[PDB]
Amino acid sequence: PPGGGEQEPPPPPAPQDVEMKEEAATGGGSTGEADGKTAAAAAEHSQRELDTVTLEDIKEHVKQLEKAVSGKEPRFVLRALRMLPSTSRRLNHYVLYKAVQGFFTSNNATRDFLLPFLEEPMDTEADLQFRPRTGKAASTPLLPEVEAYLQLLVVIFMMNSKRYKEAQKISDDLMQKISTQNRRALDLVAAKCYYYHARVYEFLDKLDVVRSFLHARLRTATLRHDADGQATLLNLLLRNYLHYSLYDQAEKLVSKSVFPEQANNNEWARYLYYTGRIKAIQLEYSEARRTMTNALRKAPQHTAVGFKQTVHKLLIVVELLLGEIPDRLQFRQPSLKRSLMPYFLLTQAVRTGNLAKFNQVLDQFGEKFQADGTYTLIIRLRHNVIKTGVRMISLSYSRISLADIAQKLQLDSPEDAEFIVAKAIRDGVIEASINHEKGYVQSKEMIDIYSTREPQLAFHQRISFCLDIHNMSVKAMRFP
Amino acid sequence: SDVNDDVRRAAVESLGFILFRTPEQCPSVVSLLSESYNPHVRYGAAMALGICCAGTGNKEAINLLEPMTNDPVNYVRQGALIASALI
Amino acid sequence: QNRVAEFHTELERLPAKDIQTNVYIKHPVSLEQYLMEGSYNKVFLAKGNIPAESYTFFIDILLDTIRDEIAGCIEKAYEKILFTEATRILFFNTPKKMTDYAKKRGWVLGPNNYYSFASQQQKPEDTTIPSTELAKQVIEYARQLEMIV
Amino acid sequence: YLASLIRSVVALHNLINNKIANRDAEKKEG
Amino acid sequence: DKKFHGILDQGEGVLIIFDEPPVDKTYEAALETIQNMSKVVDSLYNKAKKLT
Amino acid sequence: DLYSRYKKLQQELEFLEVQEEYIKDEQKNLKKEFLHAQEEVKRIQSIPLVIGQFLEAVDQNTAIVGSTTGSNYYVRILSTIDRELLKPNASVALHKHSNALV
Amino acid sequence: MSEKKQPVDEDNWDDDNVEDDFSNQLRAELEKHGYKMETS
Amino acid sequence: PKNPDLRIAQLRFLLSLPEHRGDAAVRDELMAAVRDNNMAPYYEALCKSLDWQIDVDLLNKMKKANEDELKRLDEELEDAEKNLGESEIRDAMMAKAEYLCRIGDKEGALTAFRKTYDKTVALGHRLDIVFYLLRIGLFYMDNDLITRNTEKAKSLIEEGGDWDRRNRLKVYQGLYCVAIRDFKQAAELFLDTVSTFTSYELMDYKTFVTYTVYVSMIALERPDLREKVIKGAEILEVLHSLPAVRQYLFSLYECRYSVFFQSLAVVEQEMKKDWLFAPHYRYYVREMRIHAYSQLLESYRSLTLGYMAEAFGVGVEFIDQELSRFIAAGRLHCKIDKVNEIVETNRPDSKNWQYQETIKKGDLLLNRVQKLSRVINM
Repeated sequence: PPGGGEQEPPPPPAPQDVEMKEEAATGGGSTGEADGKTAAAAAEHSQRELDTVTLEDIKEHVKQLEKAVSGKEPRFVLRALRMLPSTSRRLNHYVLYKAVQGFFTSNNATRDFLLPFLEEPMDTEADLQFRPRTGKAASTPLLPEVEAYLQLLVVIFMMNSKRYKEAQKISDDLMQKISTQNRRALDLVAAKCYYYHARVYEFLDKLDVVRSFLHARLRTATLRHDADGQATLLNLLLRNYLHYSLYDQAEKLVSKSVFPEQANNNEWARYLYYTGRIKAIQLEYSEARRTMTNALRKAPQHTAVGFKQTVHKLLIVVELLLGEIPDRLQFRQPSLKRSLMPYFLLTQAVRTGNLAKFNQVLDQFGEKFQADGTYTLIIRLRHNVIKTGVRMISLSYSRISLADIAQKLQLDSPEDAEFIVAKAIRDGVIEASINHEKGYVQSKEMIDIYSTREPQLAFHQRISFCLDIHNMSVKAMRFP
Repeated sequence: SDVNDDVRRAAVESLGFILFRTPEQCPSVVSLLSESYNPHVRYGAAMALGICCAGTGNKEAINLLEPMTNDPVNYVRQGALIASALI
Repeated sequence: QNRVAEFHTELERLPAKDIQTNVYIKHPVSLEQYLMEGSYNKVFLAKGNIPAESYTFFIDILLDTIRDEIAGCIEKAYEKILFTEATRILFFNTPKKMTDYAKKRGWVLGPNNYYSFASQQQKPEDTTIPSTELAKQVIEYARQLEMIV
Repeated sequence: YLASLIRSVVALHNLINNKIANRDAEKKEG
Repeated sequence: DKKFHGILDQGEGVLIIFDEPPVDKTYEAALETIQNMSKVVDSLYNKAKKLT
Repeated sequence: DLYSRYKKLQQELEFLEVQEEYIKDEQKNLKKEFLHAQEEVKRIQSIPLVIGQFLEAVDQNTAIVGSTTGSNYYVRILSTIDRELLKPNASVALHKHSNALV
Repeated sequence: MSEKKQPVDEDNWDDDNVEDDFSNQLRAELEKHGYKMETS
Repeated sequence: PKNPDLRIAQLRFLLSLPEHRGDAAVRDELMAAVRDNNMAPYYEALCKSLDWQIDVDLLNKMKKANEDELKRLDEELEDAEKNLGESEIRDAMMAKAEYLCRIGDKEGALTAFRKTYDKTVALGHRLDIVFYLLRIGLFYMDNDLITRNTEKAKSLIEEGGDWDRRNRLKVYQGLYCVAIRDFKQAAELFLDTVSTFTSYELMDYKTFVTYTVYVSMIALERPDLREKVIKGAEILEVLHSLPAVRQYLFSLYECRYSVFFQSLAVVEQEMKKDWLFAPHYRYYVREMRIHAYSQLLESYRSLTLGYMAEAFGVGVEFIDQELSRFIAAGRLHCKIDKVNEIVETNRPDSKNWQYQETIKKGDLLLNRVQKLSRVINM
């Protein structure tokens, strides 16, 4: 109270006021946009959505006593909002419940009164007109309820709030859908509770009823129009099944649904991450890394968040299985410090022709290799180490014999050197030929590529792609 | 596509003869054709806006004909006065 | 059945039974390792070492899917090799297999010398012949340059 | 390289200006 | 010292005289424009980064 | 009302499509007069004419120039000529009849 | 802008390229590099 | 005060980092320690070399009573004599500050610098302070404050000075040598050697010649290189004074490769006796070797190693493995054969090489306009 109690009066009043005004003028701005000119594609819906993910998750994590976030439920309990006198009477109430909670205290939350704060604000003459107002006021309790992390009769209050939200979600999507379409926010709101619906089960058990319902929402969506609902719902079905260390790879293979067509530059970044994992595990490496790159290079506007850490951690692994490897520690991070050392020690022993240091590093760093989430390195690297030597020699020597390459590759067998190169030519490591007469192994002959119909075909890729960059960028801008 | 001004007038004067039943479409096409580069396309759009809407207080056709009568060219001022009297 | 993609994607269910113990999964994953290293000898030396019964119909197809790939690798721009090269590329000292390959395919033993036909290409390209598709590409450029304003 | 580069970046610069011009009137209409 | 246009063989002791393409000015002037185009795309990048 | 709206959404769709074709149709054909205008300004300025001198500038698209035959004139300029080129009394080009800046 | 997926997350100036090329190839460069002439 | 101070920086560096080299560096710097009143910046050189020695309190009371005699002077000056700007107060303040750089540590100097910098309205005084920042910033190799004051000097001071800046031409390249910029900026502004007197502004001149000759063989292959290093005169005489360096130049130029290794081995072994050779002794060696192979493999398409076995040096398997590392490094566009014994190269005939460049830069820009395209349009 002398030190800590004096800095108790400053935090409520103005953040109580200025956070309340911004969501009011947006919700009033969304309502007029819902009533007239539903073309709200470049409207304030997404930027308010980008506020709630960022600010309201870092501004507050507790239910904010002195009635700051805890006062939102006794404020919004008496809300009807049907007619023009009825709205003006409620606008009289909006002023009065802020003025009372600003001056004095009204109704306090003691981390247990979650059922009175969710059923009576849902009730009391509430209508199905102001749909984002209702969906926001149910989604905003879900954040401090999880961020409290007390786990004392809390899961059921999470669960009932989700089911009520889903009941309000189905009541929107089926009855009176005439020009409201709140799917642009409801997808993430569904995604946020499902992250909590996964995590709460992940504290205790698996999750499968969440996915059967997620099929059912995917069954009741995807017939209307793809409006970035199906995109995120495809990922939420996909993330758990990859997280399960059993199967469901073939379910994603037959999943003929790759057409989200837009992602707000948010989903397609991480959508291209997951399908890169699956093309990598299905031994299709060339298409994997080029879209693993396309995911990483898309959105670097992130200050050490972790998926950027994870795509970069995998991309260097699929590069090592191909054979080439550029620098990776050039953008060092305080989070990269515990991840830059094992892979750099890994790519050191791979590119060199050593084995005992390689096994020592493999024995030392296997605990991290399991904690990262790839196990196939144990089988796919011993092909790489034995082919790194033959690729470097075939790149260097134009014509090396088998008896020399057998002694150079510490092999002690001059009989399988024909078999290694025959595996190397078949697998596409290098284009050579074995003259099986005394052991002549030749290489390429011609270097002319220029007047031999190479350049035009790449050039036809450059023209057709950039005019498509052009015309899409033409249509995307002349909106007025 | 045609180049004689007479058929270019008579084509865009025919808008009112074909759309007089629905007045919610005549100011949609005239408001752009009454701002062409030549006066003739601007002129016949002014006569079409008058003969489409018969006697209804529109307040949009009035709003479109106000820069039409405010023009340097004499006859496109004329038909704007004609169309304003017709509405 | 030559499903190497299905081979690895199955290997996700076992947490720690692959390295620690359980030869019944350790024996196929050591076998796949030996196909990726390049030691055909270590395949058939390990063919006479089975934990449970013999895995006979498995190693018969495993013999079958190797020897045709070896035969598919050799039917190339090579012309003739003696019996000793087919004693190094293939195996056993005069089995019915060389008679099996003689009746089915060629590899006909003459004066201690086989004969493999050349399976290369001889296509006499001119490549100014696909000049229509090039003019097609030039026109569709100026189509896409114009025609939308 | 004249079509695919020079015509492309102009359309991108034309995209920047109108989307700024679209959002400036949109934030200041009311 | 570029006073002569040729090449030598040590394996065969064979002097070989060849020639060069005189034309290089088309591609050289072309690749410099790529540097100019690269910086303006960088200059649109940080502009679009700073303000949407 | 559920049947009455559905034809109305067809009629608004059909009325839109004849428009958006036509404005693509007009703007394709509007370029020809714009190409005539570029050719006109091109051949208006490449003809034998007299050389005068810049004297003063009034404002945008009008200036004060005089000939080398005396008798100071007052004409308009062209919008092609870069405006950051006539601070001093520099030599300019003048038509015979329009006597304007060329 | 966090994206709800985070499991977990000096000495030189820039010398990776030489070290990716040459890490340990007897950098004293005298004892075999200068001393071949006794061997031949 | 900061005149014999680069030598001290070597003797600190020569004694500290190699431990085998500890015989004479402790002999001459200990004499430099007990002289010059160097009483702040020697604790590490005493903690990293020896245990301790009592001369410490003797010098502490002398530097303190001198500083106090210097402290009582300029306070009486500013209490009796009222002149500001650049006055008797000012050259008292820099004489304190130079006493701080010579005797004390950097921290009291830099706060006396920023104090006396705001009491400057001329430009030569402001040039003098930035001369002092850069001199001490090289002494403690600080790559932080050099990023500021140089930009402060060139933009705000050097618009009125005239040929006072060749010294700061030389200090920039000196930072570029201890940095990685040893390629084309380093040799370009080392090309003018029109100062030989050695001062506060100019270090040892022979060592300046050896630096500008070692770096002028990496910038430029032979684009009439010989006009600037052989047809020059003032560089030529001082390398005519030095037989080792002059032998190294003619071996590279006239293609005497046999002695070239012997000259290169002497240099790299001598390179260890330096204070700024750290990004050199793993880089300068291999860069010259790959430059020596570049001009030798030029003009020979079917070179054999049987000519390399006696004309170039000795050995066969050593040259083979070194070429096999260098091709697999990614450079030296050639191919090697073993059993025909023909190092058969593949040089692109100036049309492939134009095409190889244009296909990289176009892909790098198409990536750059893709990545820009996805940031925009939501």
